[PDB]
Amino acid sequence: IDFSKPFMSLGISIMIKKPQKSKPGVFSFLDPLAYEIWMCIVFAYIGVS
Amino acid sequence: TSALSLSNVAGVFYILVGGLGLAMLVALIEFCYKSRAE
Ligand SMILES: CCCCCCCCCCCCCCCC(=O)O
Ligand SMILES: CCCCCCCCCCCCCCCC(=O)O
Ligand SMILES: CCCCCCCCCCCCCCCC(=O)O
Ligand SMILES: CCCCCCCCCCCCCCCC(=O)O
Ligand SMILES: *C(=O)CCCCCCCCCCCCCCC
Repeated sequence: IDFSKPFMSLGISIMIKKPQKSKPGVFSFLDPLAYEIWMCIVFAYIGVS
Repeated sequence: TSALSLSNVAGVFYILVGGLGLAMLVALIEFCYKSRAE
């Protein structure tokens, strides 16, 4: 058959799952340390006092 | 990068509790000495 001129140029692309904006949590300033450290600091604080 | 675990700062906790035990020992030794004196 004899095609006509392309009316839509395309190709092979890459599709991935759209990511999320990862809205920071309210209490995210605690993230640098683990929950165990934060809990142990309170225990250490009480003990020292 | 993960949040620091207790295993990263475990040694300073041991030093702190050791210091708290040493201070109690030191304090009670003075108390024990003074009590004997008088
Ligand atoms: C003066 C020593 C301690 C007082 C101030 C330190 C603040 C501690 C607050 C941490 C709350 C307990 C952990 C929250 C749980 C989590 O991080 O997911
Ligand atoms: C300045 C006052 C004294 C402070 C330090 C007191 C000693 C506390 C205990 C130190 C850690 C003991 C455990 C060692 C761990 C290991 O190497 O396996
Ligand atoms: C000086 C009076 C007594 C004080 C006792 C405080 C002891 C603090 C240290 C205990 C360490 C025990 C756990 C060791 C962990 C490890 O070796 O990895
Ligand atoms: C981890 C072990 C703890 C042990 C705690 C026991 C403390 C004994 C000291 C209390 C006061 C004793 C006063 C004795 C006075 C004296 O006869 O000189
Ligand atoms: C006078 O010298 C009498 C008292 C002597 C012994 C005192 C013992 C208590 C002080 C040490 C505390 C240790 C705390 C940690 C326990 C694991």
